[PDB]
Amino acid sequence: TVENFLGRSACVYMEEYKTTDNDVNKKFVAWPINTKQMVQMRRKLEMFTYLRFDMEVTFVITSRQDPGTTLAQDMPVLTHQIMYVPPGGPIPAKVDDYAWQTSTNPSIFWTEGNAPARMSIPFISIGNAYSNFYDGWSNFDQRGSYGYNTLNNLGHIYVRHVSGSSPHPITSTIRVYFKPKHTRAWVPRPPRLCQYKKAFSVDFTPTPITDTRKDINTVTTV
Amino acid sequence: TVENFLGRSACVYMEEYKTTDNDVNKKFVAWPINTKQMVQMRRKLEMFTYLRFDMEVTFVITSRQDPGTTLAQDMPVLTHQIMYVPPGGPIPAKVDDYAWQTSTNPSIFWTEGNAPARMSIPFISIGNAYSNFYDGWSNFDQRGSYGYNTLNNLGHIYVRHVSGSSPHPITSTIRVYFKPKHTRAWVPRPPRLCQYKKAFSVDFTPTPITDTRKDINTVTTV
Amino acid sequence: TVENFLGRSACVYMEEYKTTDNDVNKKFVAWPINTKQMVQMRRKLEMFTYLRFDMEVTFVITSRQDPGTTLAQDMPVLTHQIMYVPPGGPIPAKVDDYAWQTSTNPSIFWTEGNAPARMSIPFISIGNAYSNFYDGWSNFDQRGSYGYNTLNNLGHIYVRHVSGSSPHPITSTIRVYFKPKHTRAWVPRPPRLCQYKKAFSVDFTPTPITDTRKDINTVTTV
Amino acid sequence: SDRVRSITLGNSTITTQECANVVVGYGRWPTYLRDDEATAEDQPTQPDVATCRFYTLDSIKWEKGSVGWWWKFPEALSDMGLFGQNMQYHYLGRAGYTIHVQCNASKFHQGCLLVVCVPEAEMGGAVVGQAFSATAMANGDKAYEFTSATQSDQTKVQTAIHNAGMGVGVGNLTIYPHQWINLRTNNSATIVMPYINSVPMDNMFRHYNFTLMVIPFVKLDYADTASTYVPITVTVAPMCAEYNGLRLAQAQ
Amino acid sequence: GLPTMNTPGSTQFLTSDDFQSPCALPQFDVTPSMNIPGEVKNLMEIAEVDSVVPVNNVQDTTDQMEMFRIPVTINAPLQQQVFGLRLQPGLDSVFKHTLLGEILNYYAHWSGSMKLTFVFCGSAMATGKFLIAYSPPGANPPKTRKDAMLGTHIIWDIGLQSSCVLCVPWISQTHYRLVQQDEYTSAGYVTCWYQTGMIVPPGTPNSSSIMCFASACNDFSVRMLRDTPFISQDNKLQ
Amino acid sequence: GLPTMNTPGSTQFLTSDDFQSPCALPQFDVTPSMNIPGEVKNLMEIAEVDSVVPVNNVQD
Repeated sequence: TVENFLGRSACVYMEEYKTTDNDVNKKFVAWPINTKQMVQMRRKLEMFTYLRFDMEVTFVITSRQDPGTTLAQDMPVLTHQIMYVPPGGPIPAKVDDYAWQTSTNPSIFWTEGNAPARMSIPFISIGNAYSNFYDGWSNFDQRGSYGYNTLNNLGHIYVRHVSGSSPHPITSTIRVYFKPKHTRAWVPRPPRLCQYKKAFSVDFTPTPITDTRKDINTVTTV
Repeated sequence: TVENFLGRSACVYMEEYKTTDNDVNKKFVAWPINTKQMVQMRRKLEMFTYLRFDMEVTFVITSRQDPGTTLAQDMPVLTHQIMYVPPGGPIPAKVDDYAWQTSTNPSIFWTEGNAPARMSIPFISIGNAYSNFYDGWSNFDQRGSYGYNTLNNLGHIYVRHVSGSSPHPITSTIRVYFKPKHTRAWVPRPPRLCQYKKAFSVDFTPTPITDTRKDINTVTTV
Repeated sequence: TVENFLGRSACVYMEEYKTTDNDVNKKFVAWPINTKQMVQMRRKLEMFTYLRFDMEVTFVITSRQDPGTTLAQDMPVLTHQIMYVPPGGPIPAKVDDYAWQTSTNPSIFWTEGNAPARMSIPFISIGNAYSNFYDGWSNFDQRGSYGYNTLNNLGHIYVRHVSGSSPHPITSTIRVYFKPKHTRAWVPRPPRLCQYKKAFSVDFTPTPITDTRKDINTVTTV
Repeated sequence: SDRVRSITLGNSTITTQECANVVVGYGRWPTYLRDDEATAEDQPTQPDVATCRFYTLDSIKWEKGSVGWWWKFPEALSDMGLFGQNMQYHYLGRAGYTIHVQCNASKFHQGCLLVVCVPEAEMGGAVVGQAFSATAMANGDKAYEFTSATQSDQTKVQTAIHNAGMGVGVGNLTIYPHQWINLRTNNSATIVMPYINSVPMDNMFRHYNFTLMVIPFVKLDYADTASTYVPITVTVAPMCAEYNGLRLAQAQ
Repeated sequence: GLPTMNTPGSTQFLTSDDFQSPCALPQFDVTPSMNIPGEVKNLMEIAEVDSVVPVNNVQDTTDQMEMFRIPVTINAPLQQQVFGLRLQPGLDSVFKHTLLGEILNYYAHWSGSMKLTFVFCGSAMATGKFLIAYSPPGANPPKTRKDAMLGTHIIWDIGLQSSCVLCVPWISQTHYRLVQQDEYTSAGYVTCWYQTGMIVPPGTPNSSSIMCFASACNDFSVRMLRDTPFISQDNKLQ
Repeated sequence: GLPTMNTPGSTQFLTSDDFQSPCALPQFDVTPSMNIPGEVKNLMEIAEVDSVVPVNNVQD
């Protein structure tokens, strides 16, 4: 059933953020939510043109101490903050900025050693169904952006360590899983044959129909 | 609905306290409860003149080992005590003083690695509703304090490590979240336009109505 | 009852995988699921020719720091991923490869310090019952593979550390337990007398019927 | 017989003496937007007979070596009478269509065409990564053609027929509303497409709702007949056309 | 607190688990549902749809489209073979990339009957009868029409009805076969022969093409979800 | 103890979560409610009120 086929958590993104680093941007993640960067999930969703579902999101966060000459330290357990910033909200420029107050945006505070964080999001499109493809433009002129990317404005996910500055750097990796539930799908399409080349475009390199055999009667293996 | 708009936990305060330091005051936090120091929550509450609600309080406490030349140690898990001192009660002068006995004041003992501490407080005003603004004085004379600060006497929050003296200092940061529930609001006001300058006064710097465009007919972007 | 006799978890496999090593294969486990490598469970199942049951699988994972000259480090808690790859699915060639996305294969993410991971699998044979023995060939010719191994195509189990690269190597050992439940058994056989020699064949070395005594009337011990 | 068919919309009537059936969308007949499915609040125009009538596009030649053609809608009808005029003056539009593909030969000719309507027929560029312009896929009622060879011209779409410009198997296009014109039995194909989109109405210039593809799966062949090419003509009628958001006409 | 005791499995992340979890966007008002045409509920609905089988997937293929055209010609030797294929819908190159084969490749087990529809694409003036058969597994495939006619078959006559359906029944010792088929799980062969011959009147082409479609029947089902061998990557895209 | 198993999401702090938590001031007697005029229940009540639009927001 489509509910069953799509209803398993799949990794849709992963990135690293350090506990301490000279580069401000290496200390937090800023991800523009989408389902086009991880090949497996993408191919499945793309078997349908339109989809409507609620979404279960699970996060798997792991930390490792960076290698170095002096590693002796005794760091207490780490706590992470995952904040969702709907389109247009203030975006954090550094781990310690005001935006992390989340007076209105939804955030999750999670501590290592515990069950992975999780929550449900309802069907949030401004349309009646999510579009996996969009054969059109952003401008009425028939110019601007072309393709599904023009309809992607789900916002961002921002994640940082709470007050985790450690003497020697620790690198955390966050993995985000999506599991659609209460699903409906319309107008099915042929599965993607060519390998994916870009995250935000259908772009591909011609690939042959299938593999070949010596003649039209060959039926043996050797 | 106002219940929904105000009903999300927002950070209203944060401070650090060390496990070991030469300065007595660096080892515990003393906070005069109020909702005027963190800009986001403040702007939301201030959209109404009077408010009446119960309050859910959640604490997020994280610890980090201070950087230094020698960091090798093996410190057991830390336990914190958060005590609420109603106006007039004995205030602690140091981490180890008698006041921490809490025979009557409410306290929470919490150990790191666990779910964040939380509890509910009912509507505790001496008035029929909390006032976000107060156009008046403390003295009948029309002198003394001016403004809402004259009605703020909710008491303090005091927090310390229980018996956490470590060989090398560890710094804990406490973040306190407020989530109003079972809310009622009266006489709505225009949202704050000017940026906030002071925690205990309406004070501001004149800010223009809005941003400008070239002429009254300009409707394009470029 | 057969349900009771077979219904206890038994170790059916164990292997080690390192957190960091120069050899790619030393960092993850790839196991072709079967019940013939651990002698105790094997002898029990083999007391019946055909079996039909659901399966409860429990994993016991433990980690130890490898001995060495410099051992000081402070590694955060480890998280493991156990993925089941049904026959024909993409197999991981290294800890960091795309196959670990599990958009469709079932995986378990588990963190140390917690209750051992566990799940149930239904009766998954393509036949009406699992065969403990198969007196036959793979080819119609009466050639190819001989024996039960020709019917074993349950797939593989792959396990790795999630992002656990540590400065000094840590060795994890995974132990997998099987507990059949909702069992049915047919055509019972004599218990295995000779010790087992191979994982995938009945092969043995002749062993005497039983042990001897001096004469047919000896009934004392000394 | 049932082979006989007559269709009347507005001031035009279509007749066929040798047809198959009439394929209807996904079993969905075109229909005006209901109050419980609308967002745009202004009272719409429903020109009726002036727009919902049959328009015949320029004809094309099916030759022994032809490979296939496509037309994108509503673009293909942008110059057709009041239908085109209404498209220009309105921000939003909505319509279903009766598509009638005509092709007559003789009892001695052989050949077979697939007539399909592909919703959201988003296409790939001739060279991956290289953007192309609208002109590479649609321009009034001009028929675009597929090729046997893979396309090299980066200003074009990847026209290799076996992947239908979409990266899928051309023999699987049958999951979309379609009909076959097998010269041996048919002489035309009629498909009624309802409005299919993820939003209730849409701009008619900026979005090509569906693409009509006519592909020879079995090549045109014949013996010593004086006739050489066999013409293929497409006649289409908008159905239940309604428009919202009137303002000045879009220049093109 | 209520006394509890954690059991094995506690804290693990099983990919196919099915638990509840907190919603990060409390009270989010979902966009109303809309009735879009073409809803799919089971992947078997897709596998039940015909797709063109590349039967003529021979070595010397110059033009890709030729793979879909089965050659048939005039004056063919009596009892000549038209084609032969082995029934491994998920493994053999003839089927693996069709709609049915693609769906099968996300599973490890399959069971059920199949429909192989053949459509004659020559002129209305050509005639012919073909014998299409299915041979359950055995040590040797049929090498002659005489061998083939002993199995399940249908004799196709060309007329107004251009297509013919050979329905290959589920004949197996096990309830399910493996998608990654092996000898134990062997399904047999499907072969086609000239019953009479393709006869033609004057002024018509000398050879013609036959096409083959494949889809699942209503007794068909798949089991054991698995990843497909048909897609991979060496790097993140971008 | 009753056998339990923690699922993903365990121990996390989601800003928009909606759980119960212990009250730090057990048995606190709340000040009685009073009927103040102008109660708001939905922000849309505010958006439904007219405000003056700066239409002539020109450059000079």
